[PDB]
Amino acid sequence: VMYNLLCDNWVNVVYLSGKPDRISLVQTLKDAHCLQLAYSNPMDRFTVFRFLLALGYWCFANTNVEPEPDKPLPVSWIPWLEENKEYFELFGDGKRFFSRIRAITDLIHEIPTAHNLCHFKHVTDYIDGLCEACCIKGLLRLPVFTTVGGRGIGAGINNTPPFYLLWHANDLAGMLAQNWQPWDNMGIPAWLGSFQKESREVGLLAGMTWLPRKVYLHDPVPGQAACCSCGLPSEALVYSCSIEVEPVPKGLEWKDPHGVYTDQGKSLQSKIKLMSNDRYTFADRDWYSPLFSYLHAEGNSRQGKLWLVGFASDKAKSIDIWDKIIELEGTDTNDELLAQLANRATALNAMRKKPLRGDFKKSVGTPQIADIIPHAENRIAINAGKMTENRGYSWQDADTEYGELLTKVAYSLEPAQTVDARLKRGNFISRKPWPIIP
Amino acid sequence: PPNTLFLRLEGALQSWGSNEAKFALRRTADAPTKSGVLGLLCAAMGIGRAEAADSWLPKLANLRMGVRIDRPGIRWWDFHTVGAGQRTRAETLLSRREYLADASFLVALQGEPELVAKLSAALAKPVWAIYLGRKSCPPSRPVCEHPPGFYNTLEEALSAVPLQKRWHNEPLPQILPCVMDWIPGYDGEHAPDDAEIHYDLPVSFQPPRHLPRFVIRRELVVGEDVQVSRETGTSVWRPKGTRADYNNSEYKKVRAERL
Amino acid sequence: MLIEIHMIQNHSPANLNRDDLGAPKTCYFGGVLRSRISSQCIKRSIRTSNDFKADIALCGVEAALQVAHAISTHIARPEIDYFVAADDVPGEDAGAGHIGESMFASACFYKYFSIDWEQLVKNLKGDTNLAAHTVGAFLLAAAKTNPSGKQNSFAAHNYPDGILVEFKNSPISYANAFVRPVSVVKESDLVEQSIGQLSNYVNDIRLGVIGFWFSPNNRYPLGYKHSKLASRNIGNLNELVGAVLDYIG
Amino acid sequence: MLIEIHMIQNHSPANLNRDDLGAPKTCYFGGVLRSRISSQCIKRSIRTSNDFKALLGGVRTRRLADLIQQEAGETECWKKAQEILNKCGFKNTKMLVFMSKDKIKDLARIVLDNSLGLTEAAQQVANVIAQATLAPDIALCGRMLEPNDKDKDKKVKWSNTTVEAALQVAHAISTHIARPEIDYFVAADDVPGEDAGAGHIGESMFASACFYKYFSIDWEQLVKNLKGDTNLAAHTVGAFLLAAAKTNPSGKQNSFAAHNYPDGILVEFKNSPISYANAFVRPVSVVKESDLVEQSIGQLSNYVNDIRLGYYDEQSPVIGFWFSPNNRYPLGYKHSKLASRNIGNLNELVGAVLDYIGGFKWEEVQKS
Ligand SMILES: [Mg+2]
Repeated sequence: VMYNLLCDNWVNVVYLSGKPDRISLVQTLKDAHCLQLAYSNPMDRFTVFRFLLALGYWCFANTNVEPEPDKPLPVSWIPWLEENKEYFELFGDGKRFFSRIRAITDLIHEIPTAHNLCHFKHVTDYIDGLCEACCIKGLLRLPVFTTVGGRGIGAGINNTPPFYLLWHANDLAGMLAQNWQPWDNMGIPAWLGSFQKESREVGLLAGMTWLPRKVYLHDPVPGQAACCSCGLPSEALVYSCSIEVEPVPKGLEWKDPHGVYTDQGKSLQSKIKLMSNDRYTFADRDWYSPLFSYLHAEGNSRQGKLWLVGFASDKAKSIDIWDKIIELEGTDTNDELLAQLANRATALNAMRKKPLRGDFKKSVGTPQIADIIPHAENRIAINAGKMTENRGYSWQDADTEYGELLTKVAYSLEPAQTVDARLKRGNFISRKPWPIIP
Repeated sequence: PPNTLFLRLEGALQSWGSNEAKFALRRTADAPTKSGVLGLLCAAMGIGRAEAADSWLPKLANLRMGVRIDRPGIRWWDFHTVGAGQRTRAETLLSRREYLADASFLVALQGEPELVAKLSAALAKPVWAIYLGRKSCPPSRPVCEHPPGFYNTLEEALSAVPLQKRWHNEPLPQILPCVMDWIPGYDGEHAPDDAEIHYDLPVSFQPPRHLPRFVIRRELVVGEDVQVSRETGTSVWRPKGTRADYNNSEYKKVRAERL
Repeated sequence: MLIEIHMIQNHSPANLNRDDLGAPKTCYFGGVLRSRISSQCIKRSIRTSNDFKADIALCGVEAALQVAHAISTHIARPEIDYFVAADDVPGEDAGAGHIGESMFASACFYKYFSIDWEQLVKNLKGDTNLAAHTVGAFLLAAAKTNPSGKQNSFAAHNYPDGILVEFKNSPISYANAFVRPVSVVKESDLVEQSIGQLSNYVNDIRLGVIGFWFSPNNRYPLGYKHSKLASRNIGNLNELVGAVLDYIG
Repeated sequence: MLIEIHMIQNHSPANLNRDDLGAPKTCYFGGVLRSRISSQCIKRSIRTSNDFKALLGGVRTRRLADLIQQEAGETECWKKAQEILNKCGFKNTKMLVFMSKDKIKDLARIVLDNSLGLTEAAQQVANVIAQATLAPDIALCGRMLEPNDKDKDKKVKWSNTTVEAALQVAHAISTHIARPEIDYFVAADDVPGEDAGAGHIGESMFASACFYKYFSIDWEQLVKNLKGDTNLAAHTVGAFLLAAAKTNPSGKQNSFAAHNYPDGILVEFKNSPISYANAFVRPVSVVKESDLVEQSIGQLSNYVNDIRLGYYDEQSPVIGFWFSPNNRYPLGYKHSKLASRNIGNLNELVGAVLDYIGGFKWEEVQKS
């Protein structure tokens, strides 16, 4: 069948007038000022906006017009995007958008795949259908959210999917305009043919559209008749995908505009585990972690609404996904306080690991402290950017909300009306997470 | 004329799921979602599965609503270990669930009295084992409480219902947060720049496909329209026994009988 | 028509449900921390053993059960332990084991069940009187085998004391009786005080069906009046089973 | 088929069990403080009892190489043994390992000394450890074994070490409010001095309580882990009955010689066990007449009444027993005349319970 990105509807978006449709590319950049990205998966929204931003950088490299504020996208991009109809095609003889055969369910990471189990979460590979729109917006998560496949299967342009810090706005034109910071290098984006390796530091549009995995896909003698896994009832759907591995060559000095990088060069991953081990305590979404490398290295303090995406993954297991729209105006920064804020997980685990009495090092401590940490984190984190900018919200007054749940936990823990039990309850109350300078 | 029924959501545990749950971390939101009370609605009619997608979700999808927080319950996490192939092999699957504990709510459902009249005889008598949005979370209060009536505005309906109290010396939230939908006062109105998007709008049911919606924060202090209710109902047993009766009129006469 | 097995269950000191770090699980209700066993744990304990199998239409049309988390009638009291595994071969010093710490809690619980009319008839399996037979098994099979847990070191299989079965069709848990956690006064038991709280809640809500009440040798009456708040202060094993059997059909 | 053994023991002022700080163990049963004796202490004291010596055949040691080196007059094999053990899976001198004593002694000695290999030597040592199930104390208390996966070899495997415990000892719950008592002791300096003071002023806590002790035998499990034989099973059941009625926890008995004996035995045969903890949810407060033992037995018999009528199991009745010595302490003082076989001995109840177990006698079985 014939498919095209510029013609057929692919992105689910709400309207500022209040009606969510499915529209194609031409309507969403020709209107571009009455809509917002509306995806159930948050990093999926991030991938689609990344695709739009790379498209905007391509249009800026061709026609050379910047996006002015409070005004929709310039009309000089449709006579650059209208003449190429062989470009964004999926099926047929020609260049495609972005032996070994795996299930198509592993492309969309939320849907379980052929694990080492006889059963999955009520899914089964090569059986459940999936529509064109979700396949296509799952291919946008290849260059930016590709994980390790057992240390023999390579990752994307980063060894692990890094934390992504990014500016959010009420408008799609506002989203594109607020994230327009370019660099002098051009690159070679994947919607061209075979990219030229040339020298290192390949550029920006090359790394925005990097291909860690080849995708070919295959279509049998027609297909299905209704949806079985997506939810939107569509026509005859696809069956399976094809995948291979490109080993990313060594070197390739490349810094991500939205990525958060450790000082040693490795990518910074989200730090959420469902196990409270000897060194971790499950708290919440870790918006606190990726603040050192984005408020000191790239972008820094700036005006505009800030958005944070965390997709934790250990080796080849996808464990969660979330989002956080945080507040930011750009009123400078304190290095040390934001350094403490850059890892509260160590402080929270150190507070959890304290036992009722004693000095053993790997005793589990108080396990009901770990059961009140998530609500306290949710209560602290609603004005997370207010805590970030250090106006009137600090570490020393953020733990004041911890007191009530801790009083009632201490009521459970010391159920005696004695002087001694009241004293241990009060000493239990004084517990709060102490900051750490790493 | 009664255009609104005030759903009463209250139990030891409850959860209406948020959007950030595909993997083993399953989470909730600090409000009963639209499809967290419409699922209760569909169970209250006694149907489910794929029947709710047609003529039951679009039958009220054109209808605005508002929710009220009587007390903000705290978020609790329960350990949950699925045994997989154990009561495949003995590899134990792992998970963690989010539970909203000791939270009472009040949802509105406004616009017309025929559907509310059909709905009033749906909360108490017709059931399909209704719960608080989670299958293992029981509603501790009669859901058919707060009888219907005419109150034309969203705030008037949401604030014109008495507010309960469990014991006498109990702390009470002086500000009641209100979650309201978007009202298009004129065609072409754009949403205010504080209205967060919530993704609770189903267009099908199984498997879940969703639409987003606009949610406007609103506030309510007690006193102007909402007020405390009569409590009574002594929750203190202390087994009863009378004492110290010399004579009312029936000890003088009853002493002589056995004399 | 709906079956509400409101059940009290005291427990001798033993840990039954364990979290990541081994503590008894806890819930939040009434502005206090109370002990908890997970509904999945007790629901699997209702399965996975043959004494109850004497039922796959009821814990799988999906399944037919609403089992609540075991809300304690009082505040949680988690205790801790200290074990030493001996060396038993004479070395240069004494003591050898893991020298770890365990932890346990003794609590009196409550739960609520729900089996509707069509939720039991369309359960069916193969009969129409099965919609009474399986329920009749259930009303005392729910109080047949305490789950599992660290029973080989903390042996606790205390049978329940006071059992309610209601035929009210409106699904309401009586957990609001335990809004105030149960305190102890010297002249009454903890289970007796909890049952008085349940009785005091029972005399309410009827202002705005019956009460089928179980007390073994009627040691626990639902109200110390001739105006009994259940009017069925009886109960002996399968007498209640057969009475529910001919209450349903 | 499983056997319940219940006791009600009153004890002299004693400290049979302590926590890290030295306090007697306490549990919050029924909303009040109850004195507790740990189940593991009772299991250990019954293991080390003076009548289990014909059946004491389990060892819980980390010094396995020391056990090998003891039974070798001149052939020093203690570094070779140590490295064999260190690549067995234990990583150090090791962790705690449960096995039979004589079996590991002789046949680990013969399988270790031969200079035939070093890798397969560790593999066969591990197999000898894993097959060591010919001991009924392991069959009663239970044993798993988890070696490391780091300090090992990829060619060394471990068989399934599944052994289920055939005994569920409950913690001894006091039948009343716990009154923890504080003992103040000094340590006399034998030589005199200027100060005329104590060598060590110390802290000890003791508790005098009437403990509800509760055990339970899974006889079916006791023979599903002790292979097809039943002679050893009956001998172990009789040995436990004698030991539990005869031995006490070896706590501070040198300072509190509380060797008092169980003033109550309740053996009831059924397929659904019960603790009489709910017999004393109401704390036992004594009256001017009778004593704490009689009031506790009275509340226990009241509970036995409404769980033998209200919770009656007449499909499998109670074979409820006693140890009422010449009927000193009767159970049914007002109504509970359901004690079918009230006796006044201990060997008689041992023989009776092995008789309902099967065709056995007390003296013939006592030879395995
Ligand atoms: Mg789709």
